[PDB]
Amino acid sequence: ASPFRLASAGEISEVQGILRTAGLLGPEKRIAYLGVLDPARGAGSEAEDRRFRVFIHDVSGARPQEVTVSVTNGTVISAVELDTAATGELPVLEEEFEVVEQLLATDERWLKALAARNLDVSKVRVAPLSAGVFEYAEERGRRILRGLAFVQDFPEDSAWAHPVDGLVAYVDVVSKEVTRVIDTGVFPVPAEHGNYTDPELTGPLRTTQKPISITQPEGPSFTVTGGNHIEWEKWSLDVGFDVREGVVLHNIAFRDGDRLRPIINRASIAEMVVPYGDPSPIRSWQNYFDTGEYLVGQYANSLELGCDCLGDITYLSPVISDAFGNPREIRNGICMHEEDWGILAKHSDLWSGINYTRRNRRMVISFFTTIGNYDYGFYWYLYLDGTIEFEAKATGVVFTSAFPEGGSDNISQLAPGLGAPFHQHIFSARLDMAIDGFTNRVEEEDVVRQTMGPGNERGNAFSRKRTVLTRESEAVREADARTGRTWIISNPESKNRLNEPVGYKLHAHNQPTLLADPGSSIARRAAFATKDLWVTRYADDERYPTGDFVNQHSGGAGLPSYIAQDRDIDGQDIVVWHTFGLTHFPRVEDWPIMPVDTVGFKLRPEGFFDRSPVLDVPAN
Amino acid sequence: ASPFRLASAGEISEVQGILRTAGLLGPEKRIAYLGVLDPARGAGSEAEDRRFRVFIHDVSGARPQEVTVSVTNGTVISAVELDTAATGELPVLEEEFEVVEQLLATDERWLKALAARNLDVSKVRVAPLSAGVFEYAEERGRRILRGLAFVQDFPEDSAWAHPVDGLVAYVDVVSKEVTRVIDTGVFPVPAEHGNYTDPELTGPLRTTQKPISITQPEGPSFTVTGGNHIEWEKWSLDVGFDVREGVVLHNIAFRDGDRLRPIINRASIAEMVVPYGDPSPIRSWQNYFDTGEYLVGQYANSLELGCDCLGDITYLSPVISDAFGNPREIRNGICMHEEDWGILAKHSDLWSGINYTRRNRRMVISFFTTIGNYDYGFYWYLYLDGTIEFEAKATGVVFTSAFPEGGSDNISQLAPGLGAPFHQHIFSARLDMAIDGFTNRVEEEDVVRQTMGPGNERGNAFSRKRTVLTRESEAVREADARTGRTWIISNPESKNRLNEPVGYKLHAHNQPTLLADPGSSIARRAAFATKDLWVTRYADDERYPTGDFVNQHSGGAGLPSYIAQDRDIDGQDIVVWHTFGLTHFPRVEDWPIMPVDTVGFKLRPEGFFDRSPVLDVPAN
Ligand SMILES: [Cu+2]
Ligand SMILES: [Cu+2]
Ligand SMILES: [Cu+2]
Ligand SMILES: [Cu+2]
Ligand code: NA
Ligand code: NA
Repeated sequence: ASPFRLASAGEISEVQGILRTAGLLGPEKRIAYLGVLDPARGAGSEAEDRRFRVFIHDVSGARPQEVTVSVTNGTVISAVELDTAATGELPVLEEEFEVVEQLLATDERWLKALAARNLDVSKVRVAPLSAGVFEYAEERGRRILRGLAFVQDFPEDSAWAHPVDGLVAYVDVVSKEVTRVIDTGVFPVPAEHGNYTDPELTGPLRTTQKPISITQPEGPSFTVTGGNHIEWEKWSLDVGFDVREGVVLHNIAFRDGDRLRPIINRASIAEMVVPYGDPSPIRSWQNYFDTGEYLVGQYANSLELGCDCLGDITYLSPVISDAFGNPREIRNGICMHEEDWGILAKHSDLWSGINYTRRNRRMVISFFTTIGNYDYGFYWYLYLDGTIEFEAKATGVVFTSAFPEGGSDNISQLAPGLGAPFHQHIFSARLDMAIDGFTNRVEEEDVVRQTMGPGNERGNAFSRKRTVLTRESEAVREADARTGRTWIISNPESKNRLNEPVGYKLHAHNQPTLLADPGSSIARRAAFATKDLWVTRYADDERYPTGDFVNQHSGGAGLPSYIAQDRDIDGQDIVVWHTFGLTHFPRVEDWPIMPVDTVGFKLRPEGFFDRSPVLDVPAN
Repeated sequence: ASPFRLASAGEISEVQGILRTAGLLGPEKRIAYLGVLDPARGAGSEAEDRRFRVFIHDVSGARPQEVTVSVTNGTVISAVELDTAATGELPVLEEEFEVVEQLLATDERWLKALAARNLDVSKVRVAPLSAGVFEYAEERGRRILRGLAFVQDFPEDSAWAHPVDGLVAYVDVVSKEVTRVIDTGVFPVPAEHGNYTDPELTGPLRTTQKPISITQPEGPSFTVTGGNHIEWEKWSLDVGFDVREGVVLHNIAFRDGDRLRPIINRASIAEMVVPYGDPSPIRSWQNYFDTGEYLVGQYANSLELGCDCLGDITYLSPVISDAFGNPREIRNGICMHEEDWGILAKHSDLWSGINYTRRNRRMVISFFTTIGNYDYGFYWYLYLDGTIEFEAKATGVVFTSAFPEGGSDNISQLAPGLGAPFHQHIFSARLDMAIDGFTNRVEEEDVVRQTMGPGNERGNAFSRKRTVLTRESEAVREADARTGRTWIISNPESKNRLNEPVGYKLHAHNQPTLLADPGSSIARRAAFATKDLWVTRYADDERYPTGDFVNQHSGGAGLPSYIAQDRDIDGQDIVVWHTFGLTHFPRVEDWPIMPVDTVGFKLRPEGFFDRSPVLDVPAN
């Protein structure tokens, strides 16, 4: 009966039924997005209304619709026709991805280009990629994908080893027309295979790894109730899943004595962008918004036990809609387990004679998704001591190109003739804060050095300063690692026993933000990625840092539009949006399949508790 | 028969015997430091000479000696009298620490101060702390400790809860005289206890934690031979232990095909400093050099199974000298185990139909030490993919003071009346590099942004630049997180299959460096801590960034003196010294015993291998 429960197969089929009955889901209609809406603010003793938001595409070229349905009540709440040239195209449909290669296979310009390179069309795979917004006026209001070619020598060959550089095509996936084929000239197609399961390349597999067995003989220490409500070591939360954002955490709270104390109302990765830094016209348009354009939840992997998730694992199998409104289960799509995390606290005291050691643990909630060549793991961790952490794990096969004769300032060499364009992977975590409730504020805290002199005659003193971010115009912040800059979210009306506002401190990794020129298309479409931290006043329609419709959508929506409202954020219902990312200059070690690399952030309690919250953890 | 084997009990008793026979270890002599010297460069087919370095203190006040002994040959190689006012005092002796409280207990000034505060002398513990170098001319050439008082209410009470502020004393631990007692006025002694094993404070212990069992049914995948030579998953190394540095790694190499490829010749934490940022004269002198002054290896804990180290653990029990030259074992002082480290690499490929997942693992070598109220864990990790990482874990009980009425810019409040002075914990990792051998160089690599314009018309291009550090004068570097700055150690004479020099990239955490005024005593004594990275030309006598004798030693030695030589480091035998640390503004959650906090660094292969080195890792 929780309003935060996962969508059921039945709810999705019911949305389908309601849309059908309403005349909104005839044979030419396709569901491009469907997700449950969160309950509105307040929603106390008010009866539940489970509502779903739906983006409906039309394959005949009619205008799409945004629709809200009450599945509880069997009604359409609202339905509005979208002008996609203005507000953006709907997310890419899985069915549209296949279209590109099929259409290109009988296009005379494409065939001419392949023949110039002596490539069999039957062996040429096309990566169908999001198009963005550049100088092509005819694309405005049209659903376009751009295709890059890769040769697959046999069915089990890794095509990524064989990029076909100097060639790109653009395709209208509704009218099913090839709008453009650009051939800037032949490059050698790299010849070495990248088949990481071929014994020829791996050599004999190691026989040196002895097993590691992780078990829980009495089961896990967390409980799951209502399908997705987790209780573990004082923590309480609900594990949601949305087709766009993937795993979303709701109602993160900590039971301190008798009181369930809220910390974060909603945590998600609300966008992720992968901008490429190769100025070649073959790839200079390439920017994946995996969340906004592709929908990362849609491509979540089914995770195998003893392989993707090790230990005593509890799975959730979230349900999503297919293109026709039928429910589809992602079996074992979400892993939940606890794991040991080394020493929590330790002191061997001479004077008392007491030696004390306690172990730490963390609760892990994760999923993994595959977007073409890339595979991303999203991990949320809750620790015994009140720390909350996110970590992204980036792996997959690197996106390749030719390596130019005489080198490149924007591409690295992986193998003979094989290049990897430089790129970033940049995430936006949207943290709808609720530190002891909704009345919150943000301070930027920097270390403050002090000069030797009166009051500091030994020149040893150092301090810090906190600056309250009072209004949204003042709340777009950059990192400063050199000064130890962090941001504290506190509740000015909730004081700890020492009469200080309770708080949590966000610790960033201080990785580089978006590197593109500030006047580029990508700097405008991914404006959030240009700054490390933004704070907005909560609003129900401000969900993504890039707005609702990212595909082929220019700037005009998202975070820059939200903060222009210049709203009060000093002791109000606020949302923190943290940008963090990896800057990747691919190395030879990343080829032919890349070892995981990571990036993330954490929040640690900062005068939230009246003393350590783990004094009651038992020995051994 | 390895020259890198741990010191045996027999070797230490033999050093004692040789010193005795030579007339260097009579009844007034004490061993303040004893350690094996590493073999000299070359030392190929030359027969081994196990040599030990010894600092010998004299309790009658005669000059100390530095002595080198050949235990293989039964000889004294050299013995020189030290002028400690010039070159520094010897490390603090464990026996000298007790002296402070005992002497103060019958000192009239101390007793007057305690009586003014109504404190029973029998209940007053004195933290005996290193003295440093300040304005007290009479301390020059003398062994001084400074004592700060803490009340212990009963034998099992945590005295740290009850600091006696406004009082400090200075003691000559050789002549056994109290040189000074400073009383700046009474402060309330905080009254709440900090007894983290008292049921009154912990409340009922949790019954919610179910067991986690980590086992290896066939044993571990690493082998130990010659006492301390480790082979694990292509890695090869020797695990040393020194009383000053603690765990030291030697001959870190990776077996790539048929060739054992060196990476790091010697890795250690060569210093650690804990400077305090409270300008009160009671503490403005407080700076622990735990490595240099106290000797962290000496205080290494005995680590209990299932408690300090979980899983299938292999222990080393290193042997050190006591003050008289007798061997003393630290039982179970070093933990060695492998552990699972999540996903190593993963890709689910549409086109090939191949879904591939592999697990990562790391080899862990650790120890834990206790220095008064603080407890530090030192962890080295080796990963399957060639990554090397260090992590320090800081825990213990925070060093306390009174919390001033009306607050403080330099102290935080933990409990009623109880303060915690701001401080840092700053480490120096000395990495004697050997990337494919000893001919190495360092480049600083920054990300390079590019302007939209000709050659970059979409404004998407980004790049990077590398600057070779050619001479020591150019090799004192600061972090720049905003530009993604890293440092690459490469071998200009060893190229991978793509004709690029093999390398390893150091990734720092970019935490703040030493905050003290640059004209302070601590900025001079801990000059290394003011910059993130230094590169020197290898020399056998350049072991510590603070020199051989840190106790009560001014600037004049260490890294600033080493680089003045302005030696060639462009394709030479070089040493990287990385400064990294935590800046601590204690929070209420740190009280009464602090949850672990961490800091570290890692090095990842950068064109070292000809492709991923983990293609031969087996499934599941
Ligand atoms: Cu092939
Ligand atoms: Cu990448
Ligand atoms: Cu007490
Ligand atoms: Cu600290
Ligand atoms: Na909020
Ligand atoms: Na070296």
